[PDB]
Amino acid sequence: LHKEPATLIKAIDGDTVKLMYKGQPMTFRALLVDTPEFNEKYGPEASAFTKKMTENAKKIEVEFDKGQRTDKYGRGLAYIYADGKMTNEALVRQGLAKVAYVYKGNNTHEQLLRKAEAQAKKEKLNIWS
Ligand SMILES: Cc1cn([C@H]2C[C@H](OP(=O)(O)O)[C@@H](COP(=O)(O)O)O2)c(=O)[nH]c1=O
Ligand SMILES: [Ca+2]
Repeated sequence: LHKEPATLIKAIDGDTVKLMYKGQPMTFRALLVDTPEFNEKYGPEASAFTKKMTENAKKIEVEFDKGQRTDKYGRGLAYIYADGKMTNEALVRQGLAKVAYVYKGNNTHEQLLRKAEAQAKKEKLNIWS
């Protein structure tokens, strides 16, 4: 896989961000994770985490997987990186997202994220208490 440039337009919630990609605005949905909705427990803490990560980054990048690039809602599906650090992994590592929506052909970083979830769970973090 490989990283392509994008700029933050707006952080939306824990697992969705509006980015400008190849010069067009697009909502991106973070592969392989599930943050709570904003109205759910740790929903607000998830939104804040992603909003800070992406807004503070000097450099946002998107990395598509080997399968479907847009979901049925026209959202882009990608691994999202902020100054080289994967948002999707960081959310799981802090127990602000569960590993979820693992579809075949779009699951390159599954076990890296599962490894992060296991640590979060061992540490009894946020979602895991
Ligand atoms: C993460 C992800 C979600 N989706 C669709 C499946 C879920 O369908 P349904 O909307 O029919 O429940 C929905 C969950 O997104 P949210 O978790 O953002 O709602 O998004 C994909 O199709 N591919 C994916 O990789
Ligand atoms: Ca969600």
